[PDB]
Formats: sequence, C-alpha cells, structure tokens
Amino acid sequence: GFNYDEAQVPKYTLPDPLVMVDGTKVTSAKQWNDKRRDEVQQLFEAYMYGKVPDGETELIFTDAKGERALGGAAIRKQVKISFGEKEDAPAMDLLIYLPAKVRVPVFLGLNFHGNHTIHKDKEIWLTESWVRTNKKFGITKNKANELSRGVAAGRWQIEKAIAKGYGVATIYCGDIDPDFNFPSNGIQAYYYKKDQTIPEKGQWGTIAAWAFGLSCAMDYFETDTDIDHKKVAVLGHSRLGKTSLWAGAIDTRFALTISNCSGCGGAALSRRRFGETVRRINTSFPHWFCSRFHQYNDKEDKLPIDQHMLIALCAPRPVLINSATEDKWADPHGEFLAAQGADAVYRMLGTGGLDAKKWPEPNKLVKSTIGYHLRPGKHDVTARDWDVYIEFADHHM
Repeated sequence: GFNYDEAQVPKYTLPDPLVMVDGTKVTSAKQWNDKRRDEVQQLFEAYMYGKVPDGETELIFTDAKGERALGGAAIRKQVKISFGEKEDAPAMDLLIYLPAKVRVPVFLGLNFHGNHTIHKDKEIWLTESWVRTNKKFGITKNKANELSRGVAAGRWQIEKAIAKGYGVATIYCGDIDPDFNFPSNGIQAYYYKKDQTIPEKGQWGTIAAWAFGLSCAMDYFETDTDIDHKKVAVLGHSRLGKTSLWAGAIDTRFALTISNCSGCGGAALSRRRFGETVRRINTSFPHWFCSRFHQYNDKEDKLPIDQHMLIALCAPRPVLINSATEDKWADPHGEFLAAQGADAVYRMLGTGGLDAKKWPEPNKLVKSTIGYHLRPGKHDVTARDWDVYIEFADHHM
C-alpha cells in the first residue's frame, strides 16, 4: 500500500546529473550546455514524457483585438490558435489579461475546466471541447456552459497579478487533448500509431502534448508587441504542473518555470516511492506518460533519470517548486529533495542554486534561483500561492 511515513521511505541512489551516461565527469558549464543537457532531455523523452513529433507546425492566429476589462484595470485579448488551415483544425483558445507603459511580463498556464472558469467576465468564450464533471466547482455536464463562469477564479488571481504589473494568460488543457476520465482505445488510433517515425513506446505524452500547447502559446506571444515574450513565467497545478515543469524545462524561451503541487512524475523524486508511485500514476492515467514509462512500474530504482534531472534542465533560468503541507500524495519533501538535487548543476552554471539545506518550514519562500515554498493547507492554487509566485517573479523577472 501507499506510504505517508517519512521513516519508511526506502534508501536509494540518484543518477548524477553531472556524470555523462558513458561515465565521464561533467566538469564545466560548456560540457553541460554542449553535451549533457541534451542527453538528459533525450532520456526524459525516451523513458518518461515522449518526444514531440518532427515536421512543421502551421499555427494560425485570430485578430488579437484588445478590449477594456475589469473596468478597466485591464485589457483582455482572446486569440484562437489553430493548427493548420483545414476543418477542424485542432484549435485552442488563449485568454489574456494585461495591465492597461512597457512590454508586459506574463504568467501563462493551462486551466482545468475552461477559460470561462478563471474569471466571471461574461465575454470569455465558452469552450466547445469536452469538460470533466467536478463536484467542488458544481460542474455536472461534459459540455461547458455559462453557469460555471468564474468558479475557478481563486486559482487565477488576475486582479492581484494585474495590480503588481503582470499579465495572466491561459488555455484550457482539453482544447489540446481532453484527458478523458474513461478509457478509449479505438481502432483507428491503434493503427495510426504504427505508421510512425518515432516508435509507439517513445511517442508523446498527454503531459508532453499539453506542454507543446504551452510552447505554441509562446509562439503567439512572440508576435504580440504588448507582451514581453522574454519575461514569460510558465506555471501549472497538479497534472498541469507536471506539464509546466516539462514545458519550462525543454522550451528555453520561458524566463521562469513554476510547478505547483505537481507531485509524482513532476517535481517529486520517483525513488522515494512516497504517496503516489509510478505504477499507480500509470495505472490511473495510462496516456499521461510515454508507454516506455510503464515498464518502470515498481522499478523506480532502474529509471535512467529522476526528477532532480528535470529541474536541472531548467538551468540557468529560475524555477520555483511550490508544495502544499497536506498534499502527502504529492510527496512535498520529495519535491524539495528533487529541487536540492539540481543545486550542483545550477552552481556549475554560475547561479545561487537552492539556498536551503533542510526542508524549510511552511510559508516562507526560499527565493534563490532554484526556489522552494511549502504552503500550509490543501493541494490547490490559492491567493497565498500567487503572492509567492509574484514574490519570486519580482526577484528574478
């Protein structure tokens, strides 16, 4: 069964970010940047998240207008980003609030229930993608409707961000790939996956698909002269924080990466086997990871990576790991210990790494280049978490 007792955590050895797979010591920044970093990213692709397929991405952006809002406090934009010219064209909606002088720094993340859930604003478009039922937010049908406008606003503290000089941007994860809570292995998809350059075992990832979505949103930001595309912080909660951590890791355009209660296969060290384990996450969510990751059920000690090496991928750029005290499922101590295990790479690249020896006491940000915060209470995104995000962003961005 699952363990929530620190005293029962097994002994383990972590692979060393600073040792090449061939056994050569990594002794310089140059060597990390030229050889090891890409090697570590290729291990994550092949064993855990899967690789984004090659061949060009033909994004099309709507209008990008800009309307006063939050009377007004802010400009709102909604942009439809389509993948190609045909019917239908996967498409996703990007909702952006910016403060109403210079190119605006922005927090960008995926949401769980639709753009219209992040603020009451009646102008937000209602997604047509499938949505999950959710008791806490009173969502009882799988087609989005206006009754849930604003219900997840607590997780997106727009008014708070705006007052501090940041914009907020968001996309519903289900416009990218729905993450159904029921099994669907249709035959067409079974057959499409065989005729592929990447073999099935190494193909993306729900998580990797969602992370690609976020990089497509950075492509848009590059075209928008009201947004500072060099100061975008990518953030995410829970399964969407596993995503944000990966996206920020591999897309070096993001200035700052935030993982909020991302737990197993996100910030938490897999070898600790505390709370959620690899077998459990792959059993519950067989499409989230590449199928090669399934071979490491109950065998976390044979993984060629662990999540300290993911956090190290973000180096030199700032990364914040936020945990919640009651969120034992996520292994908050393991999330801290992963951050600690990237410290040497970040020091090699000339930054402060993680300024903490012991797992810190709750509710005080460690604000070093690798940041860590342990927030009292439940697995969630709260007003306090946003204060932390902004305190970190104000220091680094």
